[PDB]
Amino acid sequence: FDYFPLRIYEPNELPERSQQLTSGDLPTLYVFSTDSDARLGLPSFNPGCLKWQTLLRLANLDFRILPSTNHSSPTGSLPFLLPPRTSPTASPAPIPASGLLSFARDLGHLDADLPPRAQAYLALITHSLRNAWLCALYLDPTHDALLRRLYVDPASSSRAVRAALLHQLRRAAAEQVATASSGGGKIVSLAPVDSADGIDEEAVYRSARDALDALASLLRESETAWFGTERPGSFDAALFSYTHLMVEYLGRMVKEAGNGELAEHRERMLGVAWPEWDGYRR
Amino acid sequence: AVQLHVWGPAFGLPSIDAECLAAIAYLAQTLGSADYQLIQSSPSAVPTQHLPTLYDSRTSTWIGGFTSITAHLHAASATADGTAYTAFLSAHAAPLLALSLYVSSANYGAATRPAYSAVLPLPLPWTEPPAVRAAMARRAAHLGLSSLKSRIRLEEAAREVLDVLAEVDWAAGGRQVAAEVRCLAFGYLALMLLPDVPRPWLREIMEGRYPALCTFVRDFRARVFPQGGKLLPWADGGAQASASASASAVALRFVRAVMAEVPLVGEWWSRWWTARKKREVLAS
Amino acid sequence: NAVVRNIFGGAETLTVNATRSAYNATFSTPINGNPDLRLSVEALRSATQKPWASHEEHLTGANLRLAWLTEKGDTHALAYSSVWRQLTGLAPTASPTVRADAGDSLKSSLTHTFTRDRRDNPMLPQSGYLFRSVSELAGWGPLNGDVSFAKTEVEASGALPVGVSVGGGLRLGVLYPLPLGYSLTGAAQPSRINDRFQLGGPNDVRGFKIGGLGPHDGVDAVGGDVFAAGSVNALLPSPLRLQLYANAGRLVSAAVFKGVKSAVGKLTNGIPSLAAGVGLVYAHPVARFELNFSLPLVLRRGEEGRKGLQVGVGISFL
Repeated sequence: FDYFPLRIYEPNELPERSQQLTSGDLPTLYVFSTDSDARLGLPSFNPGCLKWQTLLRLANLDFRILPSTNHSSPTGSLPFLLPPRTSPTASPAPIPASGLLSFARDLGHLDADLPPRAQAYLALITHSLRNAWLCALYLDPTHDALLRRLYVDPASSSRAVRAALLHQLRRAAAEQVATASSGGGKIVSLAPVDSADGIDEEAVYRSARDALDALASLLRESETAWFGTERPGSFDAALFSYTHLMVEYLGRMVKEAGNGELAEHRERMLGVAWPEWDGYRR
Repeated sequence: AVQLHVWGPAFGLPSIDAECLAAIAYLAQTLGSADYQLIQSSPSAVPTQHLPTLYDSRTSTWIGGFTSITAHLHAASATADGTAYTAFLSAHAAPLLALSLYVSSANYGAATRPAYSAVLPLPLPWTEPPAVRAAMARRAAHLGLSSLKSRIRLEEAAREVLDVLAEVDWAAGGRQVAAEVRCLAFGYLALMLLPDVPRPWLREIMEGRYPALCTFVRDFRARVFPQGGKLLPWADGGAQASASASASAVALRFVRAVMAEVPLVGEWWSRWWTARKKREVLAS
Repeated sequence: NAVVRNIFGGAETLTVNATRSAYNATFSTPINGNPDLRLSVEALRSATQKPWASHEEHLTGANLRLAWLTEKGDTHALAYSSVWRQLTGLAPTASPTVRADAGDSLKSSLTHTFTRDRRDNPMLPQSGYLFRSVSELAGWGPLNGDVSFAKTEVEASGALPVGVSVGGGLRLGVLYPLPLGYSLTGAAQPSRINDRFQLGGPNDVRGFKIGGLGPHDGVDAVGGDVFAAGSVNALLPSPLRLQLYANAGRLVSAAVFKGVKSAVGKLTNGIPSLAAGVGLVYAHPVARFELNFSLPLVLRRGEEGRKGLQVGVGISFL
C-alpha cells in the first residue's frame, strides 16, 4: 500500500468510571459482595462464589474483591478474576471460575482427585445442601426482606425494575431445585416447572437435615480436625461455602449437626482463612 | 393396605423408571404380598404428579418420591454411607441413565417408545413420552454430552460414575450400607444393564469391566423378581388391566396436557393447575 | 406492520415486529383538531447488538412523545422516555471497561428535538442549510431513576452552488453529569457506557471504523463526554454525482465542572483526526448511497481507521 497515516498522537485518556473501578494493582476477584464489606475483604454471601474466594484465600493469593452483577463474566457464573492492568488502555484476558487455581500458581492439595468415597459425599454438598439454600432463600416469604437487601436493591433502585428482577430470580431458583430429585420430579409440561408449588419445602428440608447428619458423621472419623487430611482442601471449602452462609444468615441445624462438628469446623476455617476478622454468628 | 402407583412392566423389570422400580423392590422385600396393590398409573393420574407415590388407605395421604415413601414404612458410618450414596444416585446417576433410553435418538424410538405406548391408554402416548423425554434431557445436562472419537468422553463419563458405585460391596466386605439404599442401586443398575436396545454402549462397560455389579444386578433380580416379576400383587385386573379405575378420565388427561401447550395462556394455565393440585396434598 | 386509520377522530394505532427485534405499539393522535400537534405514545422492546463495544443492549421501556410542526419548516418534539437498558452479551473478549458496566439502569429522561430544514433535497444538499438540536435531561429532580446527566447536540450543515454545490458541515455535543435530587450541588455520578457519545464510521466521520475515533480500551470503543466534528465537500456531478470530503473530529460540583472545562479545553489542542477521501453520491428518494474511497491522515493511537471502499448508506450524513 502506502504510508498514509501522517501523524499518530498519544492514547486517548479513558473515561472517569473506568479509572476508579479498573485502575488495578492486584488481581481483582469479582464476587457477589456489598460495597461496605468489599473493602475489608469480608466473605461474600453467595455460596457458589464464597467457595472460590475461600479456596483462593487458602491458596495464599493476595487480591482485591469487587462486587459485580452476573452479566459481566466470561461465562454465565460470576466469580471470575481479572489480572492487573499492564498499560492504561490494554488488559490481560479474564480468568474464568475454573482456572482460578491455575492462575494462583505445594499447592496440589486444593485440587486433587478425591478418593472414590468422598466423591460420593460431595453429592450431599452440591445437591442436597445446595437445594436447601435455594428453597429457603428465594422461595420462602420469611426471607423476602433478606433476598431484597442483597440481590436487587444494589441493582436498579426503581420499584418497577426491582420487581421485574425479583420475579426473574425466583423463576430461576425454583427451576434448579425442581430438577434435582430431592424435592420433586413432577412431570407437568414439555417445559420446566418454575414455581414454588412444583416442589415441596418438606422433602427438600428433610434431606438437608439428613445431609448435615451424614457430613457431621464423616468429620468425627478424621481425628485431624479436617475431612480426612491435614490442611483445608477442596472439600472443606465446599462445605464451608454453605455451613457459613446458613449460619451468618437452617441455622440451628448446623450448630446441632451431630454434637457441634459442623459449627466448630466452621469456626476453625475462620482461623485459617480470615485470621483477623470478628463479627460472625448472625 | 398401602397403595403404590408405578409404571409398566416394559423391559422385564416390573417398572420402566429407576425410582418406582426401587420402591417396588423395597416393598417386595419388606412388607408382603398382602399389604400393597401396585396400581399402574401415569403422572397425570395422581395429585403429587411425581409418579412413584404411596397412598396410605388408613389416613388418605399422598406421599411423592421414593425418599419420602421410605420416610413412612419405617456403627453410624453405615447410615452415613447410606445417605451419601442415596444422594449420589439421584444425581450423577440419573443423568448417566437418561443419557441412554431418554436422549440417544437411536435408542429412544425402538425400545422405550414401545415401552411407554404399551403401558398407557390409547390417546395418552401422544403427549406424555414427550414430557418424559424433556424432563430426562433437562436432567441430562451438567455433562456436556449430547446425541452423538467422541466416545472416549462417553466411556469417561461412565467411569466417573461406575467407579464410585463399584466400591460399595452391594451384596454380601467393603462397607455394608442399608436395606433401603441397596434397593435403590438395583433401581438404577437394572435399567442401565438389562434393556435390549439397538445402540448398546452401557452394557459392555459394566459387563466388561465391573463384574461385582453384573453379578449383583443378576443375583438380585433372581431373588425378588423371578419370571418377570408378575408374582407381585398387581391390581385385580392384571398387569395391563391394572389401570382400570382410571375412557372418561383418560380424556381429561388428554385435554389437560394439550391445553398447557398453547403459546401465551398455557404457562399460566399450568401454574394454576399444579398450584391447585398441590394444595390437595397438604390437606390430605 | 399494522395500522388503523381511525378510532374516533384522526387517531391511529400501529405495531411493528422487526439488530434483533422491536415491538413498537405506537398509538398516535392529533390534539385539538389541528393536524400538526401529533401526540404519540410508544412502548418498545428491543434487543439491539452493538459490536464496537462488544456487548448487547436490551431496551425494554416506553416513551411518550409530542411532536409539533410550525409553519416555517421547523419542528419541535418534546419527548419523555423511560427505558431499561440491560447489557447482557459480554461473551467475547470484552474489555474491562465494559465488564464494569454490564449492570442495569432506568434512564428516565426528557428530550427536545428541533430541526429547521431549509435544504431543497433532503438527501443531497445543493443550497439549503439544516439546523438541529437535541437537548436531553435525564433523571433529575422529578425524573427519578439512577442516571442523572444533561446532554445536548447541535448540527448545522450548509451548501452553496456556483451545478457544483460546495458543501460543508458541523456537529457538537456535551454530556454533563448532574446530581440526583432537586439541586445543582452534591454527588455527580460519572457517566456510563450507554450514555457516552460515539463518533466514527461512514455516517459521521468518513474514514474510520463504525465506532473508532474515541477513547479505546483495547478493542472496544467506549465513548466520551464532549466532542466535535466537521466536514467539507465538493459534490461535483441524474442523482449520481461524485464527492470530495475532508472530515475531522474529536471525542474525549466543583469536581464535575473542572472536568468539563478541562476536556473542552483539551478539545482544541492538536490537529484533529482529519481524514479525507472521494466518493460517488446517489440521491435515492429514501436513501443516500456513498461507495467512497478514504485515506485517513491523523490519528490518536488505537483508533482503527479504514483505508478505502467504505460503502455506506443512510439519511443523515456529515
